[PDB]
Amino acid sequence: PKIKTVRGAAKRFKKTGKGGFKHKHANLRHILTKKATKRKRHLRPKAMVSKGDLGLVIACLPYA
Amino acid sequence: MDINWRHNQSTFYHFTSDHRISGWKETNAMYVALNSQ
Amino acid sequence: RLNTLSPAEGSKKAGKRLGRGIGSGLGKTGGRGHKGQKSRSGGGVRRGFEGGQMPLYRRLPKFGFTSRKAAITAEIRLSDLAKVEGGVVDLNTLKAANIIGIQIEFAKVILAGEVTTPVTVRGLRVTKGARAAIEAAGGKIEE
Amino acid sequence: MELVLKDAQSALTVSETTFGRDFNEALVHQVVVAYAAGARQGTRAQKTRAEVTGSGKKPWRQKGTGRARSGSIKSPIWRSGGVTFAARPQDHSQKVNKKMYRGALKSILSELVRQDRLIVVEKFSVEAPKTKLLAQKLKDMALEDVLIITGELDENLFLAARNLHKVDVRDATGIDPVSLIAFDKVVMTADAVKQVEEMLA
Amino acid sequence: ARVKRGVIARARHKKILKQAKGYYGARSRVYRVAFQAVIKAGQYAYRDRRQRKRQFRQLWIARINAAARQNGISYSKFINGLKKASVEIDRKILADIAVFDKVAFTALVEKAKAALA
RNA sequence: UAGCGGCGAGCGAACGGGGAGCAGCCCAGAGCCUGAAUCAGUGUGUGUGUUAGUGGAAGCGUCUGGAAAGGCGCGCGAUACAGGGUGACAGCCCCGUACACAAAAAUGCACAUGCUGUGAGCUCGAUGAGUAGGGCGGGACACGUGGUAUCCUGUCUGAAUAUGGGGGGACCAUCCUCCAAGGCUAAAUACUCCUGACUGACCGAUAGUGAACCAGUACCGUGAGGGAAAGGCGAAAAGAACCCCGGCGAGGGGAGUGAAAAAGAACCUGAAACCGUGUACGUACAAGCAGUGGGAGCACGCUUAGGCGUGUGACUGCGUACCUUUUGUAUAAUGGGUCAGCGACUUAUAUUCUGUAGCAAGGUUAACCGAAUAGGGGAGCCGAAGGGAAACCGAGUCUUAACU
Repeated sequence: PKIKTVRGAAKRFKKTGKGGFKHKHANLRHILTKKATKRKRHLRPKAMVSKGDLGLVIACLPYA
Repeated sequence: MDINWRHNQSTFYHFTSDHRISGWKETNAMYVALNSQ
Repeated sequence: RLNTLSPAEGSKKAGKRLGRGIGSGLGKTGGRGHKGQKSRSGGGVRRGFEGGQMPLYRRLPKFGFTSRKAAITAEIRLSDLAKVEGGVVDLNTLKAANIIGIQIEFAKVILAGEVTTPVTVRGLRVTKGARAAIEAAGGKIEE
Repeated sequence: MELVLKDAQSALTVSETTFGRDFNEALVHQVVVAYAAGARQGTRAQKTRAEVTGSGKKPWRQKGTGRARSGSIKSPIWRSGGVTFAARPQDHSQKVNKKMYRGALKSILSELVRQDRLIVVEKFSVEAPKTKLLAQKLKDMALEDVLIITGELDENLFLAARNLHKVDVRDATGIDPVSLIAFDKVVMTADAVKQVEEMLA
Repeated sequence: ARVKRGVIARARHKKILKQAKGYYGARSRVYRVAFQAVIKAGQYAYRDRRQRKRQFRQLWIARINAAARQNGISYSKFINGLKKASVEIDRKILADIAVFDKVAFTALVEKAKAALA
């Protein structure tokens, strides 16, 4: 066989220039009027997947 | 003799009897289990 | 001399053989510890499985869409276009030089190093820095 | 570089990159092991527990016989039982890169020149298709174990070497690493030398 | 390439059973018991290459203590005496002189009492 | 990959590219015109193949040996040194192999040809209706009804018919492309009950078929069904005339054959467990993982007594098996009566890292063609450029009205 991508991980991480993975932050979909604008403004840019989790991500995304 | 010995070792391989150990051996294991409860 | 040929030094590494003896290092448990799901034949959990905690690829939101149009755009360096056989660059003349691909409809002439010959670029988008680099080394860009 | 002809006493001008480079023993070993691996017809199969001719009936009850628990008479622990990791017919071919194959031929040709195992004759043909004539001809040239290689495959030479054990006649196209290394002397026709340089660039 | 394993297994078993000649019963006949006997003999042999140094030393001390008390001084006072007399004869040799040469041992006791006083 | 997906687990295309192979036609329909290509069915002739076959090279002496093909010495064949047998290992002893030939008869294939059937070609016309589409239910499409195109239809309906209709992924318009509701069609392709030849870093009798042997047998089961074990004397039976013990036995001892009968049919080799006979030593006042360290004596061999070696081992210090599981086992926790044979980290394909080898801003081909492990084949893949959700920009880019 040929390795299948964990497909719902491809919709959530995207590869960068030096091999790290970017992802959208959690907590910014609903319940929102209770949150400060400082939280929400700091959750909008995309973020790098941390060191702990790259193992999991590279396992799920073997072609990206 | 060898054929009769293989089949007559094969006698109690698919048994059901619960009061007899291994299908055939008489015991008191009903009273032992029953008294343990 | 077929019994004097010999491989390099370091090329043929041995190969772990598990389950043979005490001296070998990997006997009884073969290097897989005591009981558990991981010491079992077939045993192991699936990918992105954190016990039952919601996995990383599933507690983070999904973003974006796929373009359809970025799969037919390309990106031409300046190291090529001395490779086009002609000194004239269109989408064909690049396809013919095995440099973009047949499905490609759009192309772009990024500064990525060292054009020398005078090249006439036709119908391709050219970046700013590479417009200066094509026009500086003779060259011509029309569209 | 020049190759001294045996009979004409000329010198054939060759490439130093083809007939005068170093012996890369690791490269040659990879191409030799790969050639020999390509020859393996890998035809075999043992029967797994699934293919052994039996039944899936469980031989005794799971509990109560004092026997160890067993489930199939085709277990690999049982006599008559089915190999655990039974083999299948497999392909043993290795990829050799083209530049590694050509590199290996350049190394072995350079060592056949360097060890005086390479003889260059101008012409090498036999009169009639007789093994007696080729036996006498190789006897006159002090050659017993030999790989004749000719740029144009003569029919009579091919029929004359077909019974001789140590002797093998090839065209310049179909040479392999294991025969240049296998045979004691290689006798190339000058035309074969030119074709070899065209092959190996 | 099926490898039968009869000949080499026979050689290993035989190696172990030759190392167990003289053992009682199965310990010299059956492989599965002679293997344990041979190993346990190995562990004891290790352990006892250390104990023979301890056992010989306590034997020698008992003989020097006997012969020295025969010459009117204890072992403790005799070794203190000879160390103060700066005699470095070890006690294998003092035990051996104390058996074979009674007069030399008497003279050693005189050095010990001479320095000890 | 795009997508589908309790957007989970998973499922997973097409476009387009490279190859293998390549072939188009007929009816719905009349007239002109006929046998015009076409195939099908048969006869005959030729060629080739199958079903029996034929010829097929070239050696002797001497030594060991039961026997020579082996050793040594000297010759010959080879388009033939593939293989098998022959009293040990044979190119030249035998069967064969290379090579060259062979069919009265029956046949397969391919041309040619006779007859029958069949219809070419031209002009004009027609150009598939309960159908396409729709509503409801379901299914197939990678696509789970979703914004879902498309196909199939169980049910209810229902057109236009070349100034027409289908598709182009909801849908409309413009544009492009194609002609459903009739049918036939070789090759590339898949498979091996069965036959022949050849091959194996496949097995060698607990393996390989369940089955090397009168094996799907014996045997088990009412039945469907399940399903064994079991090969090897010798080169040749020359397989033991005859005599003795013995029950006109069994078994044996001689004799004889044989190179060898502890090669005798219970037959090559002949292990281990297990059981004996004989010899040396120890052992009947001594407590326990049975050894180990020390160690007297005795018996055999030596040995220019050198005071060693082998066997035994009184007595003595120390010493509670192995496995497994465990915080922890002499544990009175698990497992094992013993021996012998078998018995468990493999294989394939992807991806990542390390070693190593080639080439290097390049590396490499896949299918396939194939003088065929060569060489072609660069379709493609990976890398040399990133940023952004994306358009887009590009050594920058995104954010933001703009960024210290």
